[PDB]
Amino acid sequence: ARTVVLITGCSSGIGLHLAVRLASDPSQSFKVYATLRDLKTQGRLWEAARALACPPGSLETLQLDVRDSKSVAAARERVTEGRVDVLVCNAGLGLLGPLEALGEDAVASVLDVNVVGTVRMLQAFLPDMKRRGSGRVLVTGSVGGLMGLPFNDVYCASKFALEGLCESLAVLLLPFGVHLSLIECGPVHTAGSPEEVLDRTDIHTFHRFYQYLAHSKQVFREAAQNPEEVAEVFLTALRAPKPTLRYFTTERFLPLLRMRLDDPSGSNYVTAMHREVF
Amino acid sequence: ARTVVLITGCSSGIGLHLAVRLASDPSQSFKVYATLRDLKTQGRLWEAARALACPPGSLETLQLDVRDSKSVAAARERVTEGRVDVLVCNAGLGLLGPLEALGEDAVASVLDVNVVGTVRMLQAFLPDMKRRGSGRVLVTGSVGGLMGLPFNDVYCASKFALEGLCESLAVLLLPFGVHLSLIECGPVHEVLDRTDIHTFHRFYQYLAHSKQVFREAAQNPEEVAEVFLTALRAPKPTLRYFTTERFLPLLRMRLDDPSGSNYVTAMHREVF
Ligand SMILES: NC(=O)c1ccc[n+]([C@@H]2O[C@H](COP(=O)([O-])OP(=O)(O)OC[C@H]3O[C@@H](n4cnc5c(N)ncnc54)[C@H](OP(=O)(O)O)[C@@H]3O)[C@@H](O)[C@H]2O)c1
Ligand SMILES: NC(=O)c1ccc[n+]([C@@H]2O[C@H](COP(=O)([O-])OP(=O)(O)OC[C@H]3O[C@@H](n4cnc5c(N)ncnc54)[C@H](OP(=O)(O)O)[C@@H]3O)[C@@H](O)[C@H]2O)c1
Ligand SMILES: C[C@]12CC[C@H](O)C[C@@H]1CC[C@@H]1[C@@H]2CC[C@]2(C)[C@@H](O)CC[C@@H]12
Ligand SMILES: C[C@]12CC[C@H](O)C[C@@H]1CC[C@@H]1[C@@H]2CC[C@]2(C)[C@@H](O)CC[C@@H]12
Repeated sequence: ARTVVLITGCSSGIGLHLAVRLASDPSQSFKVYATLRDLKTQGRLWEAARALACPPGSLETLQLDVRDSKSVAAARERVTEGRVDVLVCNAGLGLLGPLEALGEDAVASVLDVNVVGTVRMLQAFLPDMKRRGSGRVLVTGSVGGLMGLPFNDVYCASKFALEGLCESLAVLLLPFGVHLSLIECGPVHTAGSPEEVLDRTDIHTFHRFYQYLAHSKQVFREAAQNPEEVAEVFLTALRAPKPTLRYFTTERFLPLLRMRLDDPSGSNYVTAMHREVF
Repeated sequence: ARTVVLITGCSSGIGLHLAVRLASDPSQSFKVYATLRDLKTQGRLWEAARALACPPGSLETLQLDVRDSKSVAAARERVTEGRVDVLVCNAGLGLLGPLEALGEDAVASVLDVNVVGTVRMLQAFLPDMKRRGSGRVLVTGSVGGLMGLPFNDVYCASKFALEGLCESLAVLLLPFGVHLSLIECGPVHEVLDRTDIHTFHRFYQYLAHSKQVFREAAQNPEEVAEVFLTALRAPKPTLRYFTTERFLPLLRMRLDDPSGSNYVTAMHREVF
């Protein structure tokens, strides 16, 4: 008799603020299963939720580790109500560095948590939404999944890959009744070391990582959003009668980006994004 | 003297054909190390390079598992000249089916061959190119890395993944004189027991659509190779080459709607 929601990576940041945002809706429509890597880290979730007056039964925490099929099947099992209406695939990592200085196991993890991670869930959860003929899936995007970023090559790869996977299903889902959707965030707040690092790369590349580092601090300062501003927008896409494939949490990158799309050779983008950075 | 090319997945298709367009151009300027997962698979390379009067030492073969970096290191040790000039990352895999029908070692395996493999090669060969301040890297792309495709959810995942990997590198290398490019190709010439029955229906509906698509639009590897050569003789190269014009209306449409839902509505009808 409620909207049943299930969110990955709810110990901090966007998962968190979406979990509490939704459990405390004054509609009291949402039954929210907030899942977490490691439940030992569930304190902040529940300090926030208490704080927010979430009526009880309105929020539950479950364990779930995206790297693991079992955990995913095991949280599936603990849904009580027997259905999901919203499923939000939110857990994710970054990776930052000169490609060359990047460890092949860090590259593996980023890929598992961010792409394959989102595969397992949709594997475990889409069947039944397809069956019912109902469901909204909401998918934490990144401006890094819309245009390439120097020193985030592997991170960008995992972002573009989910835009990839999601667009592909959204094509297919459209007459099933399932409505998959990407929420696209620039920097959000409540956000290795150089020793090692000159060692694994050349001095011009190292100099430019520094420029890179200095310019993305300025961008954080200027342009990071509260997680609350951001979870507001996941609400909207789930309120929507006809959901679109993408929501933007901001228009700020909306020009460096039409620049990408007004030129498919990509030479305008690569000049413009390089000036803007370096 | 000669431009040293090193090609991945030379046992057939694109790689095979480019290896032998290069070793055998009337210029005589290319020297081509054509790498293959295993050599047991080479007779056709060699037959094809024989079909073509490739001069000796215009073409050595190597083995290169792109999933294994030691073998990336092994094939690197074997450029005699001590420099690669052109690098082609071509070795690729498909994976078609209903997303839930998919094996976890297959998903993993498509991403480790297509994305991680390409990463291991750039990590092995771009250092030396940056230090010199020159080099071309050409990456074989797809139109499935440009837009999303029913029942190739996971395959487009890894092609989109090399787009953003190669775009990010592109921004860094601009001022090194090191030039990376993507040749975006359209087509080039159990299940039930995993998946429901209206999914399993229209994964026919979908294959009927590609069949008549390949037939109106397929391109041979010799036509593709010519984009590869067009891109590597360019003075001032772009990040993307399009082996064809068929798909750029769907793509301007995908572009013209950031929002996403036109493209999805175009593409759904198109195929269903
Ligand atoms: N932070 C920003 O500046 C920003 C900007 C744009 C977009 N975003 C996007 O939002 C998402 C999350 O970023 P956020 O920090 O704002 O929120 P978030 O909810 O904290 O998401 C990151 C989360 O991933 C989870 N996670 C890590 N490994 C996991 C695993 N193996 N299995 C399951 N979950 C795992 C972590 O907590 P658990 O213990 O819960 O699992 C963590 O909460 C990403 O997909 C990202 O694209 C963030
Ligand atoms: N076929 C089409 O219709 C088409 C259309 C558009 C774009 N393309 C693109 O072109 C590329 C190749 O397709 P193709 O069949 O036309 O040419 P291709 O040169 O045959 O590339 C596929 C190759 O990948 C190699 N490979 C597989 N696993 C590998 C591994 N572990 N390590 C190294 N290499 C491995 C295979 O031979 P090895 O033994 O040599 O390694 C095989 O030759 C892809 O990246 C794809 O996007 C093809
Ligand atoms: C990487 C960040 C932050 C984390 C979030 O995942 C994505 C955004 C994308 C926009 C980035 C910003 C960092 C700095 C960049 C590169 C600016 O120079 C222009 C675009 C900015
Ligand atoms: C997967 C393929 C083939 C291998 C090549 O490397 C990439 C292309 C992309 C174009 C595909 C084609 C298969 C059929 C598709 C999916 C049709 O639905 C419309 C466009 C076609």
